[PDB]
Amino acid sequence: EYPTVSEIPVGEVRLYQIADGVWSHIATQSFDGAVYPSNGLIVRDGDELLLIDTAWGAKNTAALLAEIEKQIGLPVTRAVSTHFHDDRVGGVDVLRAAGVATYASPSTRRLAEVEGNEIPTHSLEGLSSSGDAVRFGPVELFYPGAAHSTDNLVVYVPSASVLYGGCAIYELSRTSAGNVADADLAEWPTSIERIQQRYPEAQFVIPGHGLPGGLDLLKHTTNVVKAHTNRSV
Ligand SMILES: C[C@H](CS)C(=O)N1CCC[C@@H]1C(=O)O
Ligand SMILES: [Zn+2]
Ligand SMILES: [Zn+2]
Ligand SMILES: [Zn+2]
Repeated sequence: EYPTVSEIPVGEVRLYQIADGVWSHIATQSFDGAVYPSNGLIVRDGDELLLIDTAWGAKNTAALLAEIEKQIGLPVTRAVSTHFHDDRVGGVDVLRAAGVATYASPSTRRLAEVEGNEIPTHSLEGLSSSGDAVRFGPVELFYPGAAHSTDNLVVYVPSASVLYGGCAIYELSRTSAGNVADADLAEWPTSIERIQQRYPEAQFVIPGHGLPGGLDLLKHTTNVVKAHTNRSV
């Protein structure tokens, strides 16, 4: 029942209810002739919504806000981008123009600036050291260490036992490394273990791209990352 890339035309966004007060949002983008899905999260924050990640671009993110307005009907007041890439910050300007307070760690903001990407307005303190966690309303933000990127954050919704891994966690169907241009391959397995150690009770694990699963996604990602690490030249 989870929306797949073939079921979402580019420019459209689907919402998927994971648990009470927790949705993922699913959008698509074309890249090199293939179409990829991308996930973010929406978490009910009292009578407001906390958004995790843009929908990968300005058009998709406008569609995301319209879909939230139609389906949930609560204001998006804050958004957190979990790393500096365009599937996470692309659309920040759309969110900002709609009155959403946009947040990212100083690490993400610095890297987004270097990359020429959109830059969330607010800085999330307290996440600069591997293993750092901070509360952000109905979620915990966790910096597990460098993995898919040096700044990647994961997001845990304690009320729903939902772990949003972002692009540091691969879906099961991905059996070879994705975009690792900004990755810390040497640290990625250790960073994943930090996620496992902090959230062993997680019941739903949402990858940055593709189908949700359980904590099995963590060891799966480690296996794929290690296989890529050992690629023979
Ligand atoms: C824009 C995102 C950032 S994780 C990205 O690098 N991806 C995911 C796979 C396809 C696309 C790319 O390779 O550009
Ligand atoms: Zn990325
Ligand atoms: Zn990604
Ligand atoms: Zn696997």
